[PDB]
Amino acid sequence: KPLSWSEAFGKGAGRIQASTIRELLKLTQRPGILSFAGGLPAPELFPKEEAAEAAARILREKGEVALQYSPTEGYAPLRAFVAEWIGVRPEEVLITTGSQQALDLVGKVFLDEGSPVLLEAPSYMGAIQAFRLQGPRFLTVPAGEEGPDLDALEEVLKRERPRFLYLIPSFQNPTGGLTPLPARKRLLQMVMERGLVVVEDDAYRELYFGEARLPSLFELAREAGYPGVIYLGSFSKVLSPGLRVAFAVAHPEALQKLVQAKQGADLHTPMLNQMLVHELLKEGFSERLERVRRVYREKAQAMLHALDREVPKEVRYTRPKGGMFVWMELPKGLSAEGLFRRALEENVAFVPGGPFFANGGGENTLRLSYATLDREGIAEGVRRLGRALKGLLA
Amino acid sequence: SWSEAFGKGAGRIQASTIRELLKLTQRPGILSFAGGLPAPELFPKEEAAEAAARILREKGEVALQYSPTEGYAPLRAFVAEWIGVRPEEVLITTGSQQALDLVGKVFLDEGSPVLLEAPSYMGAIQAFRLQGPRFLTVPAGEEGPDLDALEEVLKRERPRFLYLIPSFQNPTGGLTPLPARKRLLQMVMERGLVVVEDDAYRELYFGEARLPSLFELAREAGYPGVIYLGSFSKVLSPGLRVAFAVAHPEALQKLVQAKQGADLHTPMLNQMLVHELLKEGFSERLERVRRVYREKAQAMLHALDREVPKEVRYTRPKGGMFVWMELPKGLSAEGLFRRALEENVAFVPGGPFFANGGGENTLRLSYATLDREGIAEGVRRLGRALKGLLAL
Ligand SMILES: *Cc1c(COP(=O)(O)O)cnc(C)c1O
Ligand SMILES: *Cc1c(COP(=O)(O)O)cnc(C)c1O
Repeated sequence: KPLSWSEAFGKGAGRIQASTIRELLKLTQRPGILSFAGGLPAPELFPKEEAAEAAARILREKGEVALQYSPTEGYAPLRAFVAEWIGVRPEEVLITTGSQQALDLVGKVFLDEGSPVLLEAPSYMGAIQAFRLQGPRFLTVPAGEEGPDLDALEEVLKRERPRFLYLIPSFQNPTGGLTPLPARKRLLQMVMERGLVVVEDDAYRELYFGEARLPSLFELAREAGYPGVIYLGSFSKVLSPGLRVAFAVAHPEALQKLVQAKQGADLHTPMLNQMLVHELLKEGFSERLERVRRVYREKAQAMLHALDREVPKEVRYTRPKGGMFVWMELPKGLSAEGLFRRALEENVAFVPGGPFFANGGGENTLRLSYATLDREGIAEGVRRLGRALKGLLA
Repeated sequence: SWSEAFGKGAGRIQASTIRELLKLTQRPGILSFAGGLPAPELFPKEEAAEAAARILREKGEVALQYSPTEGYAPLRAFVAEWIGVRPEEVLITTGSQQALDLVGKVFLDEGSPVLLEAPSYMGAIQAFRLQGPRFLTVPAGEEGPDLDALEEVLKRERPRFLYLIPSFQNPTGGLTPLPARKRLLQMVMERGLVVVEDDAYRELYFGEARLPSLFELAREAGYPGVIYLGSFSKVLSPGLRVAFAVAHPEALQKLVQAKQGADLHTPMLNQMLVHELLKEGFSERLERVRRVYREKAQAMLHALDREVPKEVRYTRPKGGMFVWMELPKGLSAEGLFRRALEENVAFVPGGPFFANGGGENTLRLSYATLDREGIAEGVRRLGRALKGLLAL
């Protein structure tokens, strides 16, 4: 008899529909529409010219390596560089095809159908999507400008032992929250206090607007002796998101598992991409970082000064200290889906908060990104938003 | 703490003969017949350095910026043109290795029955195993999968899908003749079954004509149950990790949705580079490889007919890049692996190629990396180690 795909599929097929966060992210990007949706890094920072140069030099001088199957752990020097950067040995670094893959790997080796997974609400759609594929039970705690609610977390931890906690300490997506050094130390003790695994996504490590970067769960934990933290770093927010080159740092025991999972995922991360990324960070990484901080800091200050003028104070909006997000909250009882369609009529866009909630929620919240627009688009965008934002209040 | 923290999937991934025993086949001076690496001589060094340098310069903003999962439109159209289908039916992945990971994730649940030959591509076993399926294997030979043993399985079991490599299967090199394909398709259409067709070796036939693909016989028949997998790893570069999946629209979406959770999208730099290199004289490039493997394969068999004892058999591949050897039952290929080192030569023991164990008296031989002398020299050392084993 005929083929009914809908039933030919397995269970996982239904745990990744992703059909509403696609139709809604599509309605935008039309004619003259300024958008604050999507997390596309600032394009002007892409190092074209020297990427072109490094790529040719690489393919021409070592083409029989960049084009040949390569080790799964990753390109040797790249690993050395990441180790020397983070502060660990090469054998503790696994190059991945973006943090998105590492997330997927993490889920494959840690989650089982029904398993307990702890993360924040809201959180990164990437982790949610990847994890959801393993049909776990999502345990959550709300997150605010001071990071995750550590108390709420204590009562959830005493009631159940989650396979691991997925945190985003530095400038969490989508709130843009920052977890203070104190909270981080408390959160570390709660973890060592129960031998729990912590997955630290530090994609925005270097996007701190302040005069310095607060240490990480990985650092704090490593300088204690505890190896239950898995550090996930990426180059998608400092170099290029398209190259798809990231890494995962962890204790050998777990590392081993990720490597074998990785292998079955795509054999290995493209070699060119790995060598390319290296040939750009071995030269002036410090000033490159320095150069990116200023760019986002600038767009941030601009995003805020415009929000303060056009946005009535009946609605709250975070004040980002790093990263590329502004988490907005409409008064209770009001919807973002409504604000969204009101906004499109004013030719502006954002992402309703809903999809950032593992178990659903944030019906009155929404995320705003300011990393892809101009100090004029930013401003022109906020004018329109707050305009529609004003048309919804009634 | 750690082991008491993982999950079922962590046990279905123990990478043994892949990232453990492959370090011994590396030392000082030992010719290796292990590992299926494509010939490096075919790699377009200068043409790629030019295309790449130009992509980063002229259109580097789309090359380095996040891209919609599916893939560089021009590459999908090119692939669509090549395979004989449309751009919307094509999905670009990070190597076929991924498509096998995306299929496992979409059709398999713990317990799910999957059918694939025994032996078959380790990559596929690995990709699937992670799901906890139940493997139904059918013996594979010079003519392909044992269709009788197969119909005898379709009469009891109903696999979520059948995984087959009709053209120069890894590791045997067997080639399924058109009639056998016609039969096989007749069997899955009669039962509305899914078939994942892996054509990594589509273009590597030493003859002068490629055989109709299961995707081709099917599309022509009207049946949409085939998911055609294709790669660029054996005809351009394996390290670029650029491949594709051609399937029915409704099955493609789920694969697309699965891919985003995997790596978001395939590096766009790589996709554009591949397209840049193939919009020009593809046919000639294909003939150059067809020649090199044909050329290396003839040298491989010759060295074998001149060195291997008669009490041991090996396949005579009509395409591909492998030669599958089988010692007389009872004799270990893993033991041989020890007398092979004494002789400074190596190969891949067959065990890992059997989804459900067994066949420990067989092993795979790859030659694509060696050249005329390595072939002859290695087959001479392998031929010697064999005499040792046949020396009781
Ligand atoms: C942008 C982002 C990443 C980067 O993902 P990649 O797959 O490495 O490109 C990872 N985590 C978070 C929270 C992000 O916002
Ligand atoms: C080489 C090969 C592939 C190609 O895998 P990639 O991920 O594209 O490098 C797929 N299937 C088989 C049987 C192969 O031998």
